[PDB]
This record gives sequence, C-alpha cells and structure tokens, in this order.
Amino acid sequence: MADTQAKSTTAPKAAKAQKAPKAVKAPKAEKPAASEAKVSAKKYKRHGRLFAKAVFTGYKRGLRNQHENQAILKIEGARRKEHGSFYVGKRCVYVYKAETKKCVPQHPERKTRVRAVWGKVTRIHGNTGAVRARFNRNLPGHAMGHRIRIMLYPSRI
Amino acid sequence: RKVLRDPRKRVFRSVRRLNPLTNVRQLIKLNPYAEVLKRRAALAAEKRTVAKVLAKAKKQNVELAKSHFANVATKAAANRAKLLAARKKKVA
Amino acid sequence: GIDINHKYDRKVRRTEPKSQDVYLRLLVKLYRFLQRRTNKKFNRIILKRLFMSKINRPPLSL
Amino acid sequence: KGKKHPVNSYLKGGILRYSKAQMYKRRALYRLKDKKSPVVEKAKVPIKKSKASYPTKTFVKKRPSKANFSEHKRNTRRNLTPGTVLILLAGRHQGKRVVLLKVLASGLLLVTGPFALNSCPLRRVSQRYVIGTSSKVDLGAFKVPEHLNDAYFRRLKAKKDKKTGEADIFAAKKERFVPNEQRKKDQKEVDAALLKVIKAHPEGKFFAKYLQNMFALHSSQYPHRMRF
Amino acid sequence: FSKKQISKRVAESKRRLKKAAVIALRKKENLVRAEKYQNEYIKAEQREIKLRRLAKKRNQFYVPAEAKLAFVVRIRGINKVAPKVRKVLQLFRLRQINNGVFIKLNKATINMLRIAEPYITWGYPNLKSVRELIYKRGFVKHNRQRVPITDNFVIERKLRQAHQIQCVEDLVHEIFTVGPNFKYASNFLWPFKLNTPTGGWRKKANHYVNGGDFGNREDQINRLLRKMV
Amino acid sequence: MTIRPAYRPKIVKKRTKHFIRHQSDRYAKLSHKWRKPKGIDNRVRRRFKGQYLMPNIGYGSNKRTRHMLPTGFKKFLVHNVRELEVLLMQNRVYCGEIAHGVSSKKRKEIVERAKQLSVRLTNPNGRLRSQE
Amino acid sequence: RRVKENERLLKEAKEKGQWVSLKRQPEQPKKAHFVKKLEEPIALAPIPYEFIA
RNA sequence: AAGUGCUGAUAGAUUUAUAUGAUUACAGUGCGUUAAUUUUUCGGAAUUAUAUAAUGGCAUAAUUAUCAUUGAUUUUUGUGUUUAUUAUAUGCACUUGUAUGAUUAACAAUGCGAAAGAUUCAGGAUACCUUCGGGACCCGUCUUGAAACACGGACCAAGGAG
RNA sequence: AAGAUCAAGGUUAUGAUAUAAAUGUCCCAGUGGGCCACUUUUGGUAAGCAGAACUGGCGCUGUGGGAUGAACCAAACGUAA
RNA sequence: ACCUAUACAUUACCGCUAAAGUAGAUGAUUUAUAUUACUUGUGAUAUAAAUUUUGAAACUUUAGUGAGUAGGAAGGUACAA
Repeated sequence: MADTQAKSTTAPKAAKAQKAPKAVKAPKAEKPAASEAKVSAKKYKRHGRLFAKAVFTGYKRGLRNQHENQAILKIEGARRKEHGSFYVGKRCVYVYKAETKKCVPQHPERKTRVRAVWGKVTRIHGNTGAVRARFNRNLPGHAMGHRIRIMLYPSRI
Repeated sequence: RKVLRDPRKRVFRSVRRLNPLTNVRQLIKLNPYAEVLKRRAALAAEKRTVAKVLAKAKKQNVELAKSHFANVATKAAANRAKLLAARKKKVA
Repeated sequence: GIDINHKYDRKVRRTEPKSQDVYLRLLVKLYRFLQRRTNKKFNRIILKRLFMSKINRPPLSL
Repeated sequence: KGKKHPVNSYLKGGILRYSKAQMYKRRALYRLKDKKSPVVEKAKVPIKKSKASYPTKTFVKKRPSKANFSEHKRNTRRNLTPGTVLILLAGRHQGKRVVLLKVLASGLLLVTGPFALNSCPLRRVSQRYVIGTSSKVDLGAFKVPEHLNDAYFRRLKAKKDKKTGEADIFAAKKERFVPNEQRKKDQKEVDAALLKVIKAHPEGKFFAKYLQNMFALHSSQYPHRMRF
Repeated sequence: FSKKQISKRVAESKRRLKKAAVIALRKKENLVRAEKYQNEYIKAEQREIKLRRLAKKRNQFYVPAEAKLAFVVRIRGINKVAPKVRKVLQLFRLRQINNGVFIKLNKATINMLRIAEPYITWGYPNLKSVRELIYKRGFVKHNRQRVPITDNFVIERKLRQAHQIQCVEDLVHEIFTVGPNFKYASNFLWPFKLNTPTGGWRKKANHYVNGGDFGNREDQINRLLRKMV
Repeated sequence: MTIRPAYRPKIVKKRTKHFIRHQSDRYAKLSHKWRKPKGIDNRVRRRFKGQYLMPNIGYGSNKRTRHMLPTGFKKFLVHNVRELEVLLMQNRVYCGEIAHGVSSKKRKEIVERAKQLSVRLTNPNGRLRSQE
Repeated sequence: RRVKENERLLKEAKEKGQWVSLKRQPEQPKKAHFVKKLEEPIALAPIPYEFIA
C-alpha cells in the first residue's frame, strides 16, 4: 500500500501536462474505468483574482503580546492549509482612504487621497486556512475587519 | 635577526560552516564516499527511467526516438563498447 | 540556562606592568617582540618579570 | 577539438570526468607556447609614450570596494511553455491574458495578447506575474523573438532633450509615448499569425473572441482550487 | 644573500610546492581512510542482518548484541533543579537546553543518566545523525574557544596521533564505534546545540513508557534526532 | 552638495526615545535627565513589561556608526581658524561646529575658511543676521 | 593484588607479543546471545488473580 | 536506508578583502596522443582499448577472537582468478566559472545630485497631536513580602548628608 | 621503624570533566529578623501556627503559564529579525 | 494539527571576559615588465606602477556569556576652584 501510493502518485504528475510518464488512471470523470483516485476536496469562499478577498482581522499575537511585525490574514477561499499554501508568496496591498494628499510625481502621480500599503504573503498560519503576511509598512490595526486585498502576482506555475 | 624565528601573518578569519547536504562542494571537499556512491545511484536513477520507457513501449508501440530513448541508446552503446573489451583484453 | 558559566573568568595576572614608568614599558615592549619571534622561555618570563609589583621584586644583594 | 564533463550538477559532487580523463591519459606530449607581452613603453624618439603616476595619490575619499559579478546561471523556468495563455496579474494589463512567445536572456517573458483582440502589446512581463494556464496556442508559426532582443525595445531615446548635446532644454520629451513605426510592423506581423491559430478554439473567456472579455473568477469562485 | 629576501622568496617556491604536495598526499590519505570506514559501516549493517537471517532459519533465536553509545540531549532548565543532578549535568558539559553530547554507554555513565532522567531524553544515535551533527553543528575546543571544523585538515589537526583518524568522518567513526580515544574525541567536540524537534509532547516529564518523552527510547531516537538537528 | 564621510552602514539609533527617568511625567521636580531606579519597590528595576526601558548596553550602536551625523560628519568643536585647519586632511570624518561663544566677525572668517578647505560646517547661518 | 596481577598480565602479553589491556573496564552491554530450545520451547505468559485480602 | 531526483516559501547576506595584511584552492573551456561503436545526426557528447595504488565481491590457505561446529561471524596476513568501482600517472594558457571559512550580486528599471535656488523619492513614537492593539497599580523605606485600608511626601526652586 | 641509598617494571593501572586550578592578602563588606514548596517530622484537634532534617526557590526574579497572585509550573531575561 | 517566553536554534549588532598577532620603514610587501643567472621553471637586479608614517599605556582578529537587592571593584559624565 506504500507501493500503491507511490504508483497512484505518479499518475497526477503525468496528467499535468507531462514529463510524459505513468498513466495508471485517475478519474477526471467519464472515465472508461474510473471513479478511482477521488473527488477533489473541497474547502472554499472566493474573490479571487485582483485581490483575494482578505481580512486583516488580527495581528499574530501571544495571548497578551501584540507582535504586529507579522499579521494574520484570512484568505476567503482558503479553508485549508493546502489552499492557503497557494497564496504563500503572493503580493498584498491594502488600499484605504485619506482626506489629505501627500505624494507627488515618481510613479503615476497619485493624488494620495487613496493610499496603498504593500506587503507579501508568507507561511500558513491556520489549521483553518488563515495565512501569515508581512507588509512593508505593517497595517495600522484600524484595519480590523477591513477588506485587504491580495494580487496573484507572485504565482509560481 | 640571527636568532629570529618566525614573523608570519594570518588574521584568523571568523566561522560560518557550509553544511553539505545543501552544499555541492562541501560534500566532496570533506571526505568522499558520498561521491563514489553519488555516481552509482545517479546511474540507478537512469536505469529506472530506461525500464519505464520499455514498460510504456511494449504496451503502446510507442516511439522511441530521443527524449526517453537517448538514455537507452547511450546505455546500449556502452554495452557494445564493453563487449568490444572482452575479446581485446586477453594478456595486455 | 547556562550550567554553569559562574566564575572565574576575570583571571589573576597582569597583561602589562602597573607602572607609569616610560622606561619600564619599553623593556616590556622589547622583550614582548623577542617572545614569540624568538621562541625560548628566557624572553617569555623576563616579559612577565617586568610586570611584577615591587613586592615579588624584593632587592637581590651582591 | 574537445573533451568535456562534469555531471556534478545532478550528483551533486561527482565524477564521470576524473575517471575518463585517466582512460585517455597521455604520459607523453607536454610542450607549450602562450606569449604574454605588456605595452608599458618608454618608446622614445622623441615619441616618448610612458604613463607616469596619474594619481592613486591620497585624495583620501573612502569609496566602497566593488563587489564583483555573480554568475550568469541560466534562469531555470517553471513549466510555462511557449505558447501558454497566461494571466498578467498586475500592472495596467491587469487581469488580461496573453500568449507567451519566448524566453530571453534577461530571464523575463514575451507576451502579446494577441494585440488586436485583448489590447496587450509586444510587452514583457515577469515569470512571477504569471499564472501559467493549461491552454496552449501552437507557437510554431511565428517569426519568433530571435529578432526581438533586449536591445530592440530599449528606448531610442530618453536623451534629456532634443537629440544633440547640451541645449538647455524644456519639459517634455516622450518617455513612454510616440509611437515608433518599426515596433508597429513587428506587432502586426506576429499578431496576424497569432489570430490564425487562435480562431480554432470556441468563444468565451480567453483565446479569440474568447480573448476580449476580461477575466472572472466570479464571486463564489476560487483562486486555490482553480487548477489553472 | 642569506637572511634577506634573496632566500626568503626562494622559500616561497620551495615551500609552496612542498606544503601543497604534502597537503595533496594527505588528501589521498584522507580519501582512502574515509572509503575504508564506509566499507566497515556497510559491512556492520550486513553482519547484523545476516545473524538474524541464519538464526531464524535454524529455528534458533540469535538475540542481537546489546547497543553501545548513547546521545544525551537536555530538555530541562537549569533552574528548579536538585544539586545532585545539577552537578551531573555540568560534568556532562550539557550547559543549556537542547545542548547534547555523546556519552559512552558504560555501567559508570548509565547511573548518572538515571538521576538525570527527567532532565534528559537519550537514545542510540545512527551514523547519519552523528554525521549531520558534526558537519553542520560540530565545533572544536581549542584553548577554551569554540572553533569551526569543515576541513578534514583541522580534524587531522589534532586527532592524527589517534591513528587512523585524519578526517571529519573519521572523528565520527571514533565516536560511533566507541574507539579507544573516545575520551579525547568526545572532549574535542563542544556540545552540539540543537533547535527543537517537531512536536515534542506536552507531558515532557514522564518516562517514555507513559507517552512522555524522557527515557532510553532506543532506536526511536533516530527519528527524533534527525529532525532536531 | 557637501560629500558625505566614508561609506557607513545605516545608523541604527536603537532606542531613540530619551530614557526620561521614571515618573518625569508625574513630576516636574523629577527631571527628564535619566537617574536609575535603585529602589526596592521598583517594577522598572525588575523590568516588568510596560515599565519603559532602562538604558541597557544592548541598545548600543555599532562601533562603525559611533559618532557619525547622518550626513556622515562627526562633530569637532571649532573655536577659530587654526582649529578649523586641523580638519583640512579630515574632511571625510569630521565637521567644524562653530562654538556659540564666537562672534560674527570671526564667524565670517571661519565660514570663508571652511569653504576653502571644503570641510562641512553644520551651522552656517550661525549668527547670521540682517545685523551690523 | 592489582600490581602483582598487572605485572603478570604484562609479562604474559609481552611473551605473547601483543596485547596487554590490563585496565579495568566495567561490565559493558554484552553479546549476541543464542538461546537453543534443547529442552523445549518457551511460553507461558503471566498474571493476575491477586484478590485475596 | 540512498544528494536517487526535485519544488515552493520565510528571515538574514558585517563583505573598510591591505587601518598594519593575504586573495589562494578547485573547476570549466581552449591547446597539442590516436582508435572504435553509438546518439544528435551540425557543433559535440558518452563508453570501451594502459600502468600504478586502494577497495568490494569469488576461490584457496594460515592466524586470532566468537555463536557452536551442519554452518556462520570477527580482527589480522598472504596467495591465485576474473570483474566492477574509485583515486594517482590530467601540464599550461585563458576564464563575468566554484569556494576563499559573516561570498547579494550579475542584469535592469525609477527618483535625482537639476550653480545659488531647489523639485522629487525613501525614512522617523522628537515635543505633541490622531487612529488601532497590548502592557503600564506610588515612589522613597523599614520589612519575609508593599499597589496597599503601612509610614513621609499638595506642588516647585535653591541650600542639603560617609 | 623512619630517614633513606641502589637496582627491576609494556599500556599508569574506574568513568565523564576541569568552566584552568591551588594558594595568600584585605582581616573586606553585606549578613546574625528569614519566608515558601516536594519529601521526611516534632509539639498542637488544627492554623496562612510554633519548631528540625535534606534539597530547591523567594529574599535578590521578571517573562510565558496557573483567569488573578513574592514563592507553585515552565524558565533565569544584552538588543532585534 | 495548531498557538506560544527575554527559553531554545541561526544571524547582525553592544558590552564583558577569553584566546592570538601586531611593533626590520636608511626597511618591508605586492603587482607588471626589461635584463641577467639557472632549468622546463625560479630567483637576483634595474625600471615603472601601487600599499604601508599603528594612543603598538591600542588596534586588527577571535569565541563564550550577560537576572540581580545588600555590597564590591572597574570606567566615565556633570559642577566650582
């Protein structure tokens, strides 16, 4: 059965497309002889694609140590540790509202009544698909149950 | 200056260990026998890739020209070259 | 939970003579160059023997 | 005309090379030239050549010793195979899908919409910006970006102003925008061949009339179980 | 001609060749001696396997030679520790939590490990584990100071008088096999200081029988130890 | 402008906030000038969380960033012209910082000399003045 | 008793050429032990009814 | 149990390497020994054909220790046969090749130093304001222990005690 | 019986270690009011009581944990990722 | 499976301790070359280029560790003369 798992595990890699190996079926289903090698999952919620609909609803804390340099981020579509592992790597942005300008020409020219704080996603916080995130600034925590936004850049293949 | 033994240098340069099993170089620099085994089981990986061609080939036709087959073809060329050895070696 | 970096790590013995004497330290500097450069223990202890307090240095009679 | 190895890259310490070099091994024929020559000349007629002591003479400005050149190891791509139709998840062409034409020496991607459909130019984008979707356009028909190289799209020119040389200039040249005729011609030929292959596949989100639409992972849809 | 640079620059090319050549000859000595010990290690696994095979076929139970050589790693304090055990821990050199030394399994040692039990988890270390520890984690005691390794040459460095020992791997042979110079070899290593393994059970201060950790868990340490490095 | 002293690693000011002395915000008699709490009741001395920070050595800056002004130039208290002339060779580690007791007539000479030597002055606008 | 024994072992070993090893080593985890039935296979487990006040 | 093969992510990356100290080592590639077979079928690439040393595996022999002798295992040594594997006999030139023991930079984009003047970018619990989380009980003191429903001290300046 | 002279001795004759250890001066401060817990115990019905034995803390110790807390648990705190 | 102390691992950085060198400059050392000697290849010398004027009662270089009342020592800071 350790051998059978090894044989079964050749098959999805085969399908991917390629390196061109093993077939040893796997279902995507009609199949001529397969309900075999299983119905997904799943585990959802959404957005996804500019921005995972994401929640900054916390900081990574000790019971009473606030430790804000990393944040807990709940990705809506990620129930599971596997799903949140897709988001491991992605760049994040929190876009938020200001009364007062500030920033003039370098890239665009932003009328900076709209401010953006840019961050990257890191490792998988959750038993239930919450993820850690580092941001270049760090998010003020006035952002709590505020919608934060995760673009799918950097995606690996 | 007539009795004068030894001045020389070193500034004593400060620590960080290269761990070999993430480091190519430090595996060989220190010891070897990893190195010896390295070749044999790399060869083993190639051998198992060759049998996977043959298993796919018998069933389906298949082809056979170059992607999987270039390991088969070179493997077969090393056995025809080794066979050339056994008749030629016979007291030199 | 260092079991145990207690004591003593302050040790004992003078690196350099406890003296303002500009002459005395020149001899120390001279024999200190002669120590490792020429091996031999005569350089090693005379360097030390200049460090010596006035007590432990008591006058040798003719 | 040769002799090689080192399959050390798999192993990762090891051989083939040492062992075969021994089988071949000489024990004879060790004779050499390899002429050096300087050109430090006091060639004096009167012609008198030198150079003297320029200066490395202590205007002590402490300037940081140049950290020299890391290796050009060829940027191993992810299985983004040209032509995979892939998403630009980022920067003006945000959520527009485009087809891959090539791998260049800078590491990064050549992307064209095709242009005429989904408004994306001969435009280059990071390997990381991209989710590489399973959908494949036959990339065999193309003129290939053998002709489009790093230099080609490198800008002709951000002068700081009016061509020439120090004319005390004025606010605004064309940092992004004319456009150039050479670049138009390059697009239109490549895009035309794109359109022929792309029309074979039926309408919807992203190949031909399929191309136009602007992406939807619609509310209640999933970036994680989308096996793109 | 003699004391001045005329002879000193000659003592560049005379001795750049000499030093480099003897370093090269000792590299060949390093390779041969290293290959030899790996033949011994692989053979050592086969002897055990074959003894078991031959016995069971003849109906006979050959119960295989009781294990030498333990690795001891510190789970506990120093603070809130009884003084008998505090003293025993200093002598082992185990100064801080998750610092670990190799300790020769003797009738002498095993009694100190017993009073040290809630304070220590110990087991029989596999050769992989000893090799992972010395190359990444293994420092040297040279006049107090805790000094790299990684060089063969710096292990030849002292232990060549304990012949056949000129390599990083040859030190681990000596530890592993409980070779006669084990006292000095074990001493030469300054206690390897090791992160934490992997989900290391809440109950902590219970004998391994009770699901604890702490104990001679025997062969099950190999899983633990490999992860902790 | 003025060319910065000798390639520094970025100056970590590591704790920036003036240590302020315990209860200076309680009392105007207790001066912001730090005085260590020796006293048996101190929650500060036993370093409970949330009782500020006591100057502990580990806030200590790198011995490379020691003294450097962030435009590089370490402070040399320049009494006059001859004093300025010391830092002629040492442009790239030191700045002339005109002592407050120095009159304008001499300051004009100091500033003028400073431009010749090309050594930074931190304060020129010192004592200037729409005045006689 | 040790001096006299050490001198005997030394002499005996030297006349055997090699080797001495006269220093006392405490009881080590011993040996590959073969148990032959003989005199019959084992087995018997144990216990318990241990009530009885 | 095998670096057999391999991917992602995270944080770090002192680099004054001549303050008064190293830059050395290896590897690739080219050079000029040949042949044969094979693959691509162009450029090339691999394996086989030597001597030396070591090692494993076969057979044989001796010792020494051991489980028991049917048969095995050990340490040591020698010998014969064949085969595989590995190292040495592989120098010199060049090299943005690997490391050189804190090896972050190839490559590139952007802001911009735009004379004085001065834009733009980055960065900051100065004072202090704001917004969010978490933490912060009153010091001095005698006392086992002080936030104490223990004692002095409204507040501030200056004299003021080893 | 000592002092002891002379000749003989394969491997120094349990095991880890040594943060180097030993030794002297100051006659140095501070202390001479302890408190608590495992275990062992005496007086007392008992006590957050009076008093020992061994050992650790607290005294001089926060931090994390026991919601809380001088002392129990885990752990001894340069500054940060 | 997950969460998490100033604990634990690594790294930069502070300090303290440790451990080592540093002190031919009418000289030394590196680099390139021309000449000469020997030899394949090295040194000598000439020339050109470059580095080096060290609070050597400190620096360069290194590693291990840091609670702390009473108290002790060490080194500064401020104030008047």
